[PDB]
Amino acid sequence: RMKXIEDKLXEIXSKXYHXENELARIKKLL
Amino acid sequence: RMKXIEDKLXEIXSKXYHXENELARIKKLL
Amino acid sequence: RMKXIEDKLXEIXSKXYHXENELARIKKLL
Amino acid sequence: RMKXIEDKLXEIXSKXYHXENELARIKKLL
Amino acid sequence: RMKXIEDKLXEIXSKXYHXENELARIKKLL
Amino acid sequence: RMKXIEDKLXEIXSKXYHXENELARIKKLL
Amino acid sequence: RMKXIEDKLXEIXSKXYHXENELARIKKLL
Amino acid sequence: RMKXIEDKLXEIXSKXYHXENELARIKKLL
Repeated sequence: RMKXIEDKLXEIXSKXYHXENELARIKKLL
Repeated sequence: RMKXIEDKLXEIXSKXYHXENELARIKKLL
Repeated sequence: RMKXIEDKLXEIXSKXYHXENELARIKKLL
Repeated sequence: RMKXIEDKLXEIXSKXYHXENELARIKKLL
Repeated sequence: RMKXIEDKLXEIXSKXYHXENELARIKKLL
Repeated sequence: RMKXIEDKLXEIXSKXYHXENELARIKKLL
Repeated sequence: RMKXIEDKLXEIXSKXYHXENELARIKKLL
Repeated sequence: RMKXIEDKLXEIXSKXYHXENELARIKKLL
């Protein structure tokens, strides 16, 4: 319950890595 | 409570799909 | 506790609106 | 448990700052 | 950025008028 | 944006034909 | 990217001076 | 996108050589 939430919020804090690095793909095209 | 949180964190893990695919719209313009 | 989490996950599901509309700012420059 | 979730949802509401300001990097290149 | 590029490409499409008319100067010396 | 830039760069690569052929006007007056 | 494009569009707006002055070469041979 | 724009701006900076040398054709007819 709480732990398998905290280990989703694991996944989001990966998505907010791939936000950053796949923005930084775009910024470094521009 | 916990379940209807986990099935929001469903929605975010959709938003972090549409992050990716609607970045990949931009990258593939550039 | 749970409710004042669910009404943050309110805020994120606003941030994932302003993700979309402030991407769609960029796409519609390009 | 709940508090150390709420202080992750701290981190996301930082990532959704750096979403905004590192989009606004791109928009202000364009 | 993009708008103040496309409005240089304004200036070039003036240079490619003044190309033309200041050749049409020479052609009408000849 | 990008497409309606690249399709100006269409127009310039016409101006750089009409550069050429309306010089080849002068060269064949001479 | 965009800056090192706009500073090519620098070079072209030099070529469209040296267009002009090296025509004004010919016009003043004629 | 950006790369296949900058490598048109390649082609124009060839047209602005062949501007030059095929004027330097005329100047050396005169």
